[PDB]
Amino acid sequence: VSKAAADLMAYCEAHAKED
Amino acid sequence: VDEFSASVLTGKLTTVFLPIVYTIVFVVGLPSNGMALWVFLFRTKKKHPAVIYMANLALADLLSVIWFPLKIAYHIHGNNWIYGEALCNVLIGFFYGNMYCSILFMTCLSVQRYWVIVNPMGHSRKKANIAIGISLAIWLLILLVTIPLYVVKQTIFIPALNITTCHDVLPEQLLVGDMFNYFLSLAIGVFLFPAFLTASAYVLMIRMLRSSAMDENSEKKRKRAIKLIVTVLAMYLICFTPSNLLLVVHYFLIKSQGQSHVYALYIVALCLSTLNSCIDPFVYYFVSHDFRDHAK
Amino acid sequence: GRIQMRTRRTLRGHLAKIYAMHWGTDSRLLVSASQDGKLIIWDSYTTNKVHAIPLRSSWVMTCAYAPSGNYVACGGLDNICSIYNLKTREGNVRVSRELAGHTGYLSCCRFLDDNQIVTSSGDTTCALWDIETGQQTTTFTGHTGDVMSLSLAPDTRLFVSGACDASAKLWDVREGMCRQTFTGHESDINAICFFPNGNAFATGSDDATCRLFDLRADQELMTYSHDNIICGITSVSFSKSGRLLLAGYDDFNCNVWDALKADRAGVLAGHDNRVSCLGVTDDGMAVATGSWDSFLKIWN
Amino acid sequence: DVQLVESLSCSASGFAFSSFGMHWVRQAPEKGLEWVAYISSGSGTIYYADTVKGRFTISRDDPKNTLFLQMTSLRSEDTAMYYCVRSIYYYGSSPFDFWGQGTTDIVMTQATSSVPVTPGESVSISCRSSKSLLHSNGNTYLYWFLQRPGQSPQLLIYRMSNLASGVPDRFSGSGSGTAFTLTISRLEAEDVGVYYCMQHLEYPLTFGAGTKLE
Amino acid sequence: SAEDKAAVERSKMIDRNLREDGEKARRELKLLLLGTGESGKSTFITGIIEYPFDLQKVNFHMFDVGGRKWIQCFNDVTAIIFVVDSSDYNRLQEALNDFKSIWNNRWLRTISVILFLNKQDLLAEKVLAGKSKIEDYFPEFARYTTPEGEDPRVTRAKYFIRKEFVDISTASGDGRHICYPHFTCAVDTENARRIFNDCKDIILQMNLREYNLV
Ligand SMILES: CC[C@H](C)[C@H](NC(=O)[C@H](CC1CCCCC1)NC(=O)c1ccno1)C(=O)N1CCC2(C=Cc3ccccc32)CC1
Repeated sequence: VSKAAADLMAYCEAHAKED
Repeated sequence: VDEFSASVLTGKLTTVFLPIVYTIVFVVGLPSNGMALWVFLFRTKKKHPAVIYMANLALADLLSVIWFPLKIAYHIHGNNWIYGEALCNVLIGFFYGNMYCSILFMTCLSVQRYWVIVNPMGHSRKKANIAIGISLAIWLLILLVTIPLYVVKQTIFIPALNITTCHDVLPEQLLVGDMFNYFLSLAIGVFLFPAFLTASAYVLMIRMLRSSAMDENSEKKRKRAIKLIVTVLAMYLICFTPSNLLLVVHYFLIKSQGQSHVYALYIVALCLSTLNSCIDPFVYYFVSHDFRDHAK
Repeated sequence: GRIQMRTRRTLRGHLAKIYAMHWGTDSRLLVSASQDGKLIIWDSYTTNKVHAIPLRSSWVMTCAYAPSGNYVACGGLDNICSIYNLKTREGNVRVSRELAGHTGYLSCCRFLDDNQIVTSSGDTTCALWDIETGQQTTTFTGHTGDVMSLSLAPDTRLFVSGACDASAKLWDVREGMCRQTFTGHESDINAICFFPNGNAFATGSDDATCRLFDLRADQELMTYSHDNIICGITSVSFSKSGRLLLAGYDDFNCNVWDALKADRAGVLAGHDNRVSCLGVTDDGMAVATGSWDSFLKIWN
Repeated sequence: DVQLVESLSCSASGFAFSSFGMHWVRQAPEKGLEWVAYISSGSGTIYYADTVKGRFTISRDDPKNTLFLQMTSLRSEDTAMYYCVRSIYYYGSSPFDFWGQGTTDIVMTQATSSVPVTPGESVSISCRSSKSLLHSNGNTYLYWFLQRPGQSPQLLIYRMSNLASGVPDRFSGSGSGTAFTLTISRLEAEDVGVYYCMQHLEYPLTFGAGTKLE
Repeated sequence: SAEDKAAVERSKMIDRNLREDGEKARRELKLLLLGTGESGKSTFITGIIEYPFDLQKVNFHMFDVGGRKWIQCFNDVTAIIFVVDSSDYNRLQEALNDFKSIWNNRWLRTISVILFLNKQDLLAEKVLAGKSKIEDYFPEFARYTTPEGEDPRVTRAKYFIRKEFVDISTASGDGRHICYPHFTCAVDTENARRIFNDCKDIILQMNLREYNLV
């Protein structure tokens, strides 16, 4: 439950490279 | 030159009193009108018709005093002009050009307010164009009447005093046929007629705001405007009637009597007119609360 | 990092307060609504006006763009969600259907697709319609206050609504019951939008704060507020990334918020009045903003 | 549904005539097509062909939904079938959508005069131009029309790739810059006719020669 | 770009109509009606009730939202019209509370409120006959005295009721917006002129503020 924020951060970081 | 003029040209009147008057006008007029243009141009989000005339008036009053830092040095040095003939022509041209421009833009506000307050027909969308159209027709007219102040030699050297007078001393011919008509038309045409509208416009506004037809619920706020109309109209009249009245008398006696002694009275009476350049921002712009909010 | 955007276009032509604005699915066409009574289609790229649609009722509060681009919707105090056909053979724009049935004003309308639109109203209920017949296929009662906004999931399988009761409810589109309860706001919720993942949504309330709710926890994930901002949020939108959160305040300027750092990172102060609507393109290369000043602004 | 009747005058019904800019296109007994004139919505702008510039006049009056064309001095060159064509210009609109029944500079050419066709084929049509139709917008202002025997031309493709409304999926235009093609997959009986290509980058709107499918 | 110029011409055609519609609606003044039930809201003068009327060649558009947060939509109206039943003392405090919410509303701080204390006849007879005593609900009425045919007792009560609302008005208005109380009946035909004169003064206070005379 505490890792949801980290998961969303990783999602954004992976997506940001191809915004 | 006459012995009396020597005392005037070297006495404490022009050597001491005037430089103080023009120093305070510059120090409290340039930044005050400077902030006024800051709001009207930068922070004002819309070109409301009142903003058009008030912005131009702030410009006219601001431009009138920008050359006073040259006039302060003129008097402390004993009415000695060291900056050459070129700058004396623009300092006279800007001084009377903008001072008479302000008379016109404060006539635009007085008549602009009259139409709005007395006839609230409400077509303010299209009147923003008329304000700019009328505003340009005044700047062009001021330029067309300021030409004689640039094409005419002003600086005269007096050997008896070792001083150069930018405007105080001129030849008889100029002051008797050339300037007797340039300045008579300037005072009669650019002050006396605009003063008729401003005086007429504001007394009609007071008559309407004092009428019994107004709703008694706004009496407290309706009588605050009444005091501001008198403040605006009083500053207009007492600051420009003296100098312009002595100008007609000064040049009238020169043509008919050759009497040039009145110029001493005129220069002191002209101190009121320059005082108005710094009075206006505290009477037109900084009276309303909303404008002060934008300033902060 | 700081964000600065420079009002690349200014869309002028609305003569009253703008209230809603929706981007086309192509990220170039744009529909906006104002109290003027006109629903204007804008060419964002060239600032041209494609259509000007006269609304029957000028008290419009919401506008929508059909994902296919064939239709737009408008709703407000007239209690009706009107549907307009943009691809009429006759060349003009005409109403295709009027979705009467709401007992209060409509605050948000959003097409799921053609022949299916979900609307929210001040009568404390949302309704999922079909435009072919104009009958509420489902109703979503459960709010104790006026519903203010809607946000459809990327899969359009769920939608989230916020109400004046300071609560946000997720709804099962195909079953009709509320599936999640979110609360924490101290005043009316005024704008709702979906994080692009579809598993989260951001709420903008009149208590002068935005907040992020995750459907899996329903807890206070992040709180976007500051001591110097003491006015409510009128619209909320997300960037394509989801790292950037935009919100239109009543202090006359939108604020860009880092959705993860919870700290403000930009301001879009270009309006003289309350910012009412705010939305990011599907392409992510533009950010329109409408306000009561009566001008829309494309920010890039 | 939409109707344009002619007898010159053109009568419009079934569509918002005031919102459409109108064209005149004429056709000699067999010489292809030629854009006689053009008038925009509100009569704001008017264009003419070089062959009738100043000699012909185009006028339009919205309230009665009627379009006019008048000739100052007739010549033997003007004997032709005259067509009333509507066009509306906004972001995604399709100009040259509807043609009337008819009343009795970029150069474009067609390398084919006529070919035989049979149902079930995948015939393709070709056209050439003297300039690159691909504009900086990314649009390519090429148009396709099909004139079946005894029938007015009908729009098939606008801007070289967009399928017109009411036209089957069979037709599919393509091209790039100067070379263009029109694919007809699953050729059917009603596809027999003369195919015309058009440009809209600059006026006059020059037509192609015309490929007669048999 | 040829088609882009026809689109740019279209936008100006749209803009021309948009401007021509704005100038028609700019001269018509919007009014909002508020009030509790059993008041003469609908008599003293779509999903929400409308009422247009014109006095002295000035058009008014009056709104009554039967179906508050929609109040935000009526920001920048000319004047709010608030109607309250002065006869019903029991509900008067509830109406007094309602007027507090409207007057100190965040989005109505510049909108003047035209207050109608309706059905003054019912107030006159209610205290003239002495059937009910106002002091039950307003103990301070025992201390109030009138500062200004009209029976002295009803006038004393009449002005006390107004004073309660005007005290609410002047406590926070600060001159940005002004309340204009009135007394009227269901038979009073002059209720329309009261709004007309009051809107003239509401406009004047707007010109004074925006022309720096205040
Ligand atoms: C009709 C007289 C004429 C007006 C002139 N007087 C002025 O210049 C006064 C002076 C002003 C000073 C302050 C006290 C009040 C008087 N200034 C205006 O009047 C004035 C200034 C602007 N607008 O007006 C004047 O006395 N002579 C006589 C001497 C003179 C002739 C040849 C000559 C050679 C070298 C040096 C001076 C001269 C010039 C002309």
